[PDB]
Amino acid sequence: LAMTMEHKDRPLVRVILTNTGSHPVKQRSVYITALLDSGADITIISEEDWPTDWPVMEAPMRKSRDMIEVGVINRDGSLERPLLLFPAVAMVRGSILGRDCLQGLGLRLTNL
Amino acid sequence: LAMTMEHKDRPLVRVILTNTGSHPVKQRSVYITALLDSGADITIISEEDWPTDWPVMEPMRKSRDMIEVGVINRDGSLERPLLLFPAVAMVRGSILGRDCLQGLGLRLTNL
Repeated sequence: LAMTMEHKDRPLVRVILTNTGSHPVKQRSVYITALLDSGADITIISEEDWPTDWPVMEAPMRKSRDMIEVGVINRDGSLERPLLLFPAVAMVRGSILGRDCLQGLGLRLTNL
Repeated sequence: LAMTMEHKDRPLVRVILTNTGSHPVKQRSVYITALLDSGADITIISEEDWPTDWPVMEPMRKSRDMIEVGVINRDGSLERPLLLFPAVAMVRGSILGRDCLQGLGLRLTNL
């Protein structure tokens, strides 16, 4: 993953979310768009992007009850190694990959 | 600038702000600390960091004077200054948005 910071365009990526829990659900995997956000401590899936039957627990933010597998997809369709998280769920303008995820991908902010 | 993304550390930098207007001010340049926020479209200075005689125009407000922004690295080296009209708001920490990020030529990368 390598994305140039641009004022006018948000650093958006496509992500594959996979519910890995035992609880039965309509769709095990979904595709979403999420912002690479260096200012967020943790990852948050918007209420709009979160599957209705995917259970949440009172962490305003709720937290995924189940462990989610997160697959970041590069602009050319190449895949980063997946991460296992328990994302937050909230009413935010869009899904956000926080520093828990940025760290897991081994990202750095640089001009070198 | 090179900063590893870590869950436990907020990517904070020291910044020098300089008011470039005509009118007198008590302090023309101040030191603050701010967060590098790729999720922020615009740079925002907390009201707590913003000098009181530095005018704003009409929740956020925009600086009336053009402000020079110089990021200072941990080791004290200076990055190239940028000219902007930052927003001022009731946040609890100043934020450097992508307006500054792009000016700095930054990239998010594992390569």
